[PDB]
Amino acid sequence: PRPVVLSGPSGAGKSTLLKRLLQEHSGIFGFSVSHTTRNPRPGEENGKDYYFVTREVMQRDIAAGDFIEHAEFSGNLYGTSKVAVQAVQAMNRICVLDVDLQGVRNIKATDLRPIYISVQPPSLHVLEQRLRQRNTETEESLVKRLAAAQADMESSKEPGLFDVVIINDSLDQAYAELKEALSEEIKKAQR
Ligand SMILES: Nc1nc2c(ncn2[C@@H]2O[C@H](COP(=O)(O)OP(=O)(O)O)[C@@H](O)[C@H]2O)c(=O)[nH]1
Ligand SMILES: Nc1ncnc2c1ncn2[C@@H]1O[C@H](COP(=O)(O)OP(=O)(O)O)[C@@H](O)[C@H]1O
Repeated sequence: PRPVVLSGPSGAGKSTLLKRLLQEHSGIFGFSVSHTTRNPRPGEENGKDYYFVTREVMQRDIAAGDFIEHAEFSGNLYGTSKVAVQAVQAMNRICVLDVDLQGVRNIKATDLRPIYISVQPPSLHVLEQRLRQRNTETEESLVKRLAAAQADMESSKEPGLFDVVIINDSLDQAYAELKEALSEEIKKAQR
């Protein structure tokens, strides 16, 4: 099977859909634990949700070639390390990655050759509402999210960028569509 890249706007439901997929199919899928320089949100665990490091550690890691890709997003650094992807492969699991649009384009030139899935909100208004209920960003950081989010929604319609686009209105339906898009991936892994 192939690795899986989830991309979409901030708050459209990338994390929520992925977290469920990793519970139902914990034997099939493995999460790529990115590095980030942003502060952990309550409930996030180092080594599970992210590798939480300072900017000095992240830059020294970049200088050492640790990362398949890395991008700056809303004043913080994020990156997919080779070590993170190899950890999933050494477990005999399909690697699932959660990256922004920059990561998608970055990954499009690596040897990962993954499936690309875009998770989109029903409207940009609903996306702002979902981010407000989250309340993990300041209004200065919140405003920057919507600027980057509109670029994601526009690039979702690019002819050869994403393999599957999923509108997250109902989690039951969106996860049902996520499983349907990964049926071939699951079938190959299980054989
Ligand atoms: N390129 C890249 N992007 C990432 C990585 N990890 C996270 N991102 C993206 O950076 C953005 C910041 O996400 P986050 O801080 O968790 O806020 P949230 O997506 O709104 O929950 C998200 O849209 C992720 O898709 C990474 O390792 N590489
Ligand atoms: N289907 C949905 N309907 C309503 N709200 C949602 C839905 N999916 C996610 N949300 C809300 O939006 C936010 C989603 O954040 P997250 O799952 O981290 O998405 P992303 O990883 O794309 O930022 C959460 O605060 C959640 O409460």
